[PDB]
Amino acid sequence: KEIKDVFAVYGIAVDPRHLSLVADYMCFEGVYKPLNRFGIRSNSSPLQQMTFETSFQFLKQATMLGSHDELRSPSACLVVGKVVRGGTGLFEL
Amino acid sequence: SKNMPWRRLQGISFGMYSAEELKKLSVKSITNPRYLDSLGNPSANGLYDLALGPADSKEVCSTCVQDFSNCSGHLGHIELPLTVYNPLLFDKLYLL
Amino acid sequence: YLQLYRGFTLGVEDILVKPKADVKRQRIIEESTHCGPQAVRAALNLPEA
Amino acid sequence: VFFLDFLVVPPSRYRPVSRLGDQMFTNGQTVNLQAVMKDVVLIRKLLAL
Amino acid sequence: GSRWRNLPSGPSLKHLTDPSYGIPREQQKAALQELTRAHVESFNYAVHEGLGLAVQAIPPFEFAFKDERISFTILDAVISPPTVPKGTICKEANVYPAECRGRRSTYRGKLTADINWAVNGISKGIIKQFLGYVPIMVKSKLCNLRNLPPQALIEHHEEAEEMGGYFIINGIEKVIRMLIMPRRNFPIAMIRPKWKTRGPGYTQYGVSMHCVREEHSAVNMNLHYLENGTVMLNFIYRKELFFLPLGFALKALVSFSDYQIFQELIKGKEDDSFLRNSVSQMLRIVMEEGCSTQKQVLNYLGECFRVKLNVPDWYPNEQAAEFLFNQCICIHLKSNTEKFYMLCLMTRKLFALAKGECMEDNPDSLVNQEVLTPGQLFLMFLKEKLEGWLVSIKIAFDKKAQKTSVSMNTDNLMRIFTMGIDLTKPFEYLFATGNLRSKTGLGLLQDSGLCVVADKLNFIRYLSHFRCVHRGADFAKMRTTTVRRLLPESWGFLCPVHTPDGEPCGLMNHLTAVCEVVTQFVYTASIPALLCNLGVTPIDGAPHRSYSECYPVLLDGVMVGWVDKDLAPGIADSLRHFKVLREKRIPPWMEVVLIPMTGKPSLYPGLFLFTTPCRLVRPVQNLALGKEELIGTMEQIFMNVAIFEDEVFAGVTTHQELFPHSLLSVIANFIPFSDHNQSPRNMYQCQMGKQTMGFPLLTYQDRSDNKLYRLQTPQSPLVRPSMYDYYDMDNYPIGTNAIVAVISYTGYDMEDAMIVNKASWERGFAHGSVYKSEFIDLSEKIKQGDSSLVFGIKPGDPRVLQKLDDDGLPFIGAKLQYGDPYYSYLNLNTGESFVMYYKSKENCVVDNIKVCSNDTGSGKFKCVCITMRVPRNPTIGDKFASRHGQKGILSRLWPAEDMPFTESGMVPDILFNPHGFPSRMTIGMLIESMAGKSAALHGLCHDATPFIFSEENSALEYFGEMLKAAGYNFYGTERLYSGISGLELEADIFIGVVYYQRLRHMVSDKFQVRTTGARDRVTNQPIGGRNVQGGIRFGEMERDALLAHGTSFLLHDRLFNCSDRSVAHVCVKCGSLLSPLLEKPPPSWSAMRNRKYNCTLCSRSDTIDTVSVPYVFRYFVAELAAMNIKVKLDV
Amino acid sequence: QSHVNIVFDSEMDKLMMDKYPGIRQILEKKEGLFRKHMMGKRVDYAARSVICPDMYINTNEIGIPMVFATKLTYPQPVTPWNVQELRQAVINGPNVHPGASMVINEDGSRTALSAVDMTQREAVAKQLLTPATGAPKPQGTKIVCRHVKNGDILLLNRQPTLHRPSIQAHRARILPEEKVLRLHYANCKAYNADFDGDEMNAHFPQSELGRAEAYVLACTDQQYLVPKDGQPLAGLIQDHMVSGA
Amino acid sequence: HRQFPENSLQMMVQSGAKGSTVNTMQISCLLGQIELEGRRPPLMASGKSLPCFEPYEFTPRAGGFVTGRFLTGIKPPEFFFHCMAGREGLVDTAVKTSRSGYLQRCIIKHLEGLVVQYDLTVRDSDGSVVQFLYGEDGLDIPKTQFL
Amino acid sequence: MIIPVRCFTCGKIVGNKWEAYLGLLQAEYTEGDALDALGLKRYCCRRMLLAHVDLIEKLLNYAPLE
Amino acid sequence: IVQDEILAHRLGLIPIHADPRLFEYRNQGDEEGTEIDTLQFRLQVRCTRNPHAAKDSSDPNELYVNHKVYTRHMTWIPLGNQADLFPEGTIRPVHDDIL
Amino acid sequence: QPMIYICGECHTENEIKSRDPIRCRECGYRIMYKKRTKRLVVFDAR
Repeated sequence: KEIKDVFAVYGIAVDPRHLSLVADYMCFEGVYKPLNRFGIRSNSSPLQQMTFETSFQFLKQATMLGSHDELRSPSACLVVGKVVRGGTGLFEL
Repeated sequence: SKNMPWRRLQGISFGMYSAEELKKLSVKSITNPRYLDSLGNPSANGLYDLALGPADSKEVCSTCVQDFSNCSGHLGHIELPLTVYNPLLFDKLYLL
Repeated sequence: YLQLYRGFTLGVEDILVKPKADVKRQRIIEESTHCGPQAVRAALNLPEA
Repeated sequence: VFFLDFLVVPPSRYRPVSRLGDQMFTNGQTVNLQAVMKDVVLIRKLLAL
Repeated sequence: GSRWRNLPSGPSLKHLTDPSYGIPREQQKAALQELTRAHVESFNYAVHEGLGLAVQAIPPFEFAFKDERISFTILDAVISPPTVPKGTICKEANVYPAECRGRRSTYRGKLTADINWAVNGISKGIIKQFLGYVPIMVKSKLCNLRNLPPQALIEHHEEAEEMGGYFIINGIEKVIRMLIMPRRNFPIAMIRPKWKTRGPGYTQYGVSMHCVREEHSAVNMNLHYLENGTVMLNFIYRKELFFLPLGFALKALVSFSDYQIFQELIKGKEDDSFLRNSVSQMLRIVMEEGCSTQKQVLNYLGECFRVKLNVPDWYPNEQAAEFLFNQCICIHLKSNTEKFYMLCLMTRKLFALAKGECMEDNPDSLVNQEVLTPGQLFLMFLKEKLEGWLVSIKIAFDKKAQKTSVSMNTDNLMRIFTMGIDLTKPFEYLFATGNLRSKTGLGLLQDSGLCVVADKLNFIRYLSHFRCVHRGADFAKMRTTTVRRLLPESWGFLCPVHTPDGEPCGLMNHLTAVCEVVTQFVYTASIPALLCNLGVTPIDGAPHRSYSECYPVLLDGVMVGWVDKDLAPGIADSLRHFKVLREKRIPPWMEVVLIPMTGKPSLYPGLFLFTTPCRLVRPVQNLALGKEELIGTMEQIFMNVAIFEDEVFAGVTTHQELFPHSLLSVIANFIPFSDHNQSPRNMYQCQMGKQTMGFPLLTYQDRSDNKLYRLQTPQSPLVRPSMYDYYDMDNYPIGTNAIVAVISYTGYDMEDAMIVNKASWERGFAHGSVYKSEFIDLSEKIKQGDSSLVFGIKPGDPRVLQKLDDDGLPFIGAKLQYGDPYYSYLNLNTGESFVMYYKSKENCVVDNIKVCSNDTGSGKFKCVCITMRVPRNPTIGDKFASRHGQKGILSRLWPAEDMPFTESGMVPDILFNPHGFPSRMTIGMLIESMAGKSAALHGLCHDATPFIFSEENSALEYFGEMLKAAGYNFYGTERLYSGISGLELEADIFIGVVYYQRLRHMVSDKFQVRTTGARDRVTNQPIGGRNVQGGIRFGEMERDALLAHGTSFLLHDRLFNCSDRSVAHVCVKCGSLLSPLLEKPPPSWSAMRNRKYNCTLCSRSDTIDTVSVPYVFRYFVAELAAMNIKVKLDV
Repeated sequence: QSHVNIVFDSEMDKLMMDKYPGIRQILEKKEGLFRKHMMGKRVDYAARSVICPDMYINTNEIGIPMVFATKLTYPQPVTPWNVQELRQAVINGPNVHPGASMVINEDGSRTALSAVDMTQREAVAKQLLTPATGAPKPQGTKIVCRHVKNGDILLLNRQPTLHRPSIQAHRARILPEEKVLRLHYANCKAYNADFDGDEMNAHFPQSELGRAEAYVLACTDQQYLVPKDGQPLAGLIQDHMVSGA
Repeated sequence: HRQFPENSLQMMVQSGAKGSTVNTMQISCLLGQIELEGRRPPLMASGKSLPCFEPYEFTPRAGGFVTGRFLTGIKPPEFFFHCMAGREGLVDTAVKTSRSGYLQRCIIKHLEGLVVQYDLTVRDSDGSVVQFLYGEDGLDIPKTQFL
Repeated sequence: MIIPVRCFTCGKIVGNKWEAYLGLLQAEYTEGDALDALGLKRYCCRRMLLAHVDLIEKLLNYAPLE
Repeated sequence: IVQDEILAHRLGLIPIHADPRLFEYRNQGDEEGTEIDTLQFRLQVRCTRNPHAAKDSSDPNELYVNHKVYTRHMTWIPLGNQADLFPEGTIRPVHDDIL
Repeated sequence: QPMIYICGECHTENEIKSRDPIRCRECGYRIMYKKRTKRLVVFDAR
């Protein structure tokens, strides 16, 4: 309701599918998280975060955690040099 | 085109490096800060030493007979008589 | 179709108003004398004297 | 590992000095390791002192 | 007013064809010349009399050692017109500016000083010191062109109509811009929250005042207002803000036992019972500390402050206090008792404010804002800079007892006077940059971008550039609209359609056309007697009705008495008379503003006079006396000004504006039919016209300026506004005429694209050419020997046999594509020249070579001033522009066999899409195109000044009556035939004659392209630059789009395969891209396998894999290994 | 510590003129390298130019000037079926369109055919259809880096990058007398276009993959509408609406 | 003088070819009571509108009620108010442009990796299952304007 | 600068009427009559003289005369 | 004063008064060409002062000689057998009045 | 034959030959031009 009306006092209004998407990601662990940094922190790939604000912080995250990235996120399989799951690239011959 | 990349990539693994690995894997230790000499020989026991990789093409690496136009270099280390903080994990170091 | 039989122009006559409308428009504009008095008296609520 | 008791020196073809026309413009990081080496020799001298 | 008594009534062309065109007249034009009265008038008054009263305030200074009271001071200092250092035999030891431009040098002056060497009291010496140089505003009373007629000008080859006002630093012409600062010597109220937090118990309220002296340095006051009940003073000296209660000031000022102070600071609000209590409270809380009498409080203040003020530890504790007192408080008055009464009136206003009887005067209007001239800035910078020279000579003398040499007492003056403290550098700096490296903000709040280079690309550029107030560069990042919205009062003193839209929008205004800053000071001698020999009662006399009702009468910083209820308007009217008749020492520059008492919160009551310089003012006519009159910014708010004659009502109104055209500036007065157009178009054009490219100037041999765009065949325009002549602009006409037919004949024309007949582009439509004049000196690089430029003896590769003259330079008239030598120098004792080929890809001809000389004497020449010429013709993609912002572009060329042809066989040469004018409100183009036709038909030139054609007899109707009685269709249309069918077209077409300015490249519209070639060395990436065929850049937003589309193959193809593809090799054991290298096996007796890669890390093993790795990845791992981090690639 | 920092970080070191950027800057520059390079580089085989509002090109096609249509190429091994086209391309080359400024010799060596003369161009033309003259390349011939043709398609983008129609693909066609780029007017809403001086980037794929994904995945034909709400994006232009009426 | 279908302005304002229907009212009939940001154009200290009218008149002219048009000329005074309005308008435009641009750049730091897998349940990069059916299901409004 | 040879719009020869123009000037015609008597009918050739302004009789004064 | 590029282009518009039917299209290139594909004119007007001028300095015509370079200062030159080909008074620009 | 130059303010030839000052050996003023050698040069007129 709130996102709708804040766009609606101007006249714009996005289709009620984007809204009911962005809800069931910014709040799916019960609690209500933000996404400027907090929610997006939950990203499997710390390299998309490296692309977000400051490479060093999320490199530090990757080094202290030591996860083997499953190589599905766009950041990872794009930087490694393969073809990625994005758009064209879920499949091959 | 007709030619394609060959090597296969599954997944990367992150990890921490100890000092003993780079200490035993060293091939040469720099002792002279001079980098280049006016004659053409870069330096003896310097940062541009020949064992670290060829340079001044007519020269040759100390450990490898491989030449300049074929080179990518090698790695050693320098002994630090003092112990300084790592500026990457220094924030978590201060927190701890 | 334009460059062969019919052409398009921002003529100056498409914009000029008929002279019968200027006998009516100049009639009303003269009526703006007593526009304030009533609005201000209704603003203050003092009789319109 | 939280400290730095090791400083790996980079390769040569990865390092090499750039050139502009006929002048040999310095690389910078070469000067950084040169300064670090000067400093560690100074530290050796002061330890001997 | 008499200056505008001769405006033309409708332009004419009688003057393009007379026997007298060409022979220089004797009296150069009047108006155009006075268009820069202010600049040179101020600088004039600066050096001949300004540092008169501005050297008689530097304090006697030198105190070094041995109980000595040497106090050496300046008796006089002057500057002399710029002559030459003694040449071998210079025929005339004078330098004219045209010389200074060629040789890329400055136009200087000579500085002299008279120091009296008072040996502990006047004993010995008056030594003259050659301080240094200073630049000179051309055509002031200090440049050799002072008072010359036109022929004596052209013989000196300086352009005939000079106006001057600029400086010349190495060829550039810098101009000081007029800034804005608050009113001179006025108690302006103010409110602000930010004040709240400086200390304890500060309210928001307060008053302010800007005080400036004759020796023009400034000081800034402030009196806050405490809630407790007391009033403070918050000023700053030498960059540190200071604190002082009111009691100390009102005791230390005048002995004058206090009950005076109370009974006077209480004027007639006797009823109050908190005011007087706060008063008594101040008077007590100043009494019980350490002081009873005047000298006592002085003692105390000095003892407190002489630690910070840094006076000599010689002086007593009261002398320093007194020194401080009259250096930072109410400077402009030069007395004490008036300093007292000023403080009094300030606080009375502050109280009657805080209690809420008056209305908070806006500190942001034009009623309280005036202007700084370049003379002020110059003089005050100089006077500050003298002090530094004195103190520097002090350390120069202290180096004597420092080096323990002979610390001499006299007869060492000459030697101790050469320290190296000259004034050249600090002045060249202020202009070279615009920066204000200094120690005092001089009232200003900023220090950079003070003088910015006036261009010469046109004449409209100049003619504006000299008429442009701006409000300080600091007010740009602000978002509040209140600093842009035209307050309804600025009518007549600023231009409403001339702001330079863009980043510095709204602020960088330009003045009107009928305002003149005031720069003639008067002798303020006998005016107070004149006031008092009428109703005005003396200042502290017995005023016959002296209580709550009576008006103060300030006088530009001087209390003079009080006036009562009956008189104030009578006095103001009498002074009206005695200004307009100009009778008795009453300058016309004077303002007489009386603010009546509203009984309601409103402006502070009063009656104020001024004579000070630096104020805006514009003439009007009076309906009481025929003569014309001058009106100051402050006193418009209480006048009735009738614009048209039809309005004038008997008994209520008083003035009559001279001509309606006043409101606008001059540039915005060169637009035709400009009240019909819509406003944002007016503004767009006033910005555009300055950008164009017309006839810049006559003498193309004087100036070695870098870029001179010229238009071969300009033409006077047919439809003209009156003020095009009154400034005789025709000597510099700007654009060339053209025929427009407005039809959608091709589709091509929309979103401002337009088609131009290709024939009438061959016949000569506005062909162009640009002169770029590079400059070279071989003294730039310091080398051995007598290197000067010449073709060496050595046989040059004989392509340089013909392409070169022998002296090393090209012949006049040759052409250069590139790979062709600019020049060749033979360095002495070397034998080999080191040539320089033509770098820039463009090609050009060589106009004339100018070789300058050593600054004064002989000097082995390097001094090359080659000046190329390039042709530029309007290609597809360049710009055009009408005179109403309707900016177009060059779409495509279209052979003349195709275009329509009218009934009478003529052939449009520029086609114009009609879709514009709904949603342009461009009616100027319509009315003035019909005008162009009517003119070229009948034979005469038609006027185009705004505000002439009423709604009664409109423009269109009268102006088509012409075509009617001429023979064409009333609505300015006419039939037309196609050019591919041959068939008539049903719907008629509208044709006219529309003036057309070319434009310059707003940006260099050149292109960029690359497929393969030389890339970067360390990164192996395609470089940019456009001059070695650069490539494309993919920033943050493009890469985000690439993340966003959902494609990996595109990245793998462009970033991976194309940008930095490099076949790399890694070892399978250790997984390090660093180590492995390619092997060179010897085919000798030592048998070894074929070429297979090996490494040093794993020297015992030999196994390698091939991986495609970018070279930027290699530089990345390079810097990682340099910064002590190693990569591990899983293999 | 300051020495190892000035190696690592110029900011964590004492202030000094002309700082040498370490890994904290070459990985956290004012934008940060990964934000700078690792998803977008400085590439070749592309261009940039200013654009003009013109009609005679398609709402699905942009007309390129001769410079980019002449310099830019595309590789192809000369098969018995593509003979005439790549032959005439290796004939004309980089001076006249359609051409082939360079052909990739069978070993893979790039043969820059720009400054060579006419006889060598005929020589390489009759060398094009040379079969495998060696053992390691029987599946290959000289792949001709020959020029773009009318069957081709290009890609464009705008700073900053807004949406999905921010990169729309348009067919290729040559036009000699052009210094400025051209586009459909009503398609202005596909790029938030201004046409008053902003720039435009041109791109060509080296392989059929990028070409075809521009032909169909990026076209205006089957991306005709706005999928945000399902209404058209490339309608017809106003100047061609008064005609209609 | 020409009604539809004649008038070539009424064929680009009543036919989706350009502008609106008040840009052709401005021209022939009026201009409108001006408004500088909600508030009618400001006053000055003594109470004058612009230095031409007595303080506190009652003609609506002291407001913004321009009467002339763009085919007969606006009188001198009303020329000023008009410029005031133009300036205010262009300022607000530019500033809000840069603001909404920075908002775009903030929001660009966002969710990236949400690939709808072949199970037709909108998943994410890391084997996570954020939902089951897009929005409602499938329909990204490609033609849902048409279903 | 100096008078151009052939008219812009159509192509007539106009690079000669200038001298006779000043001539019929001294005989005091109102320019409409002068451009008539000089035989110019379509206006796109008349605005080539009714509005030309000469810049060599005002630019030669800086001659490096001898 | 007139820069030379602009003089060169200002020439082109000048009309030759000769027969177009008695020539051939210039064979491709060959700046020389033949007789058949060319005329060849010449211009030379070195200017000086007025030998014996009065005090007046009113008009340059009394003060000068060769200061308004017209076209009658152009003169035809023959190439090869042009003489045998054409008579006098033909080869000439069309007005002898074009400044 | 040899190099020629002209003084600016008085227009009297100066012919810089040797290694020497750059002043007009009569005309005190000092800034120089060059002079035109009769040459041949091709110039199209399209």
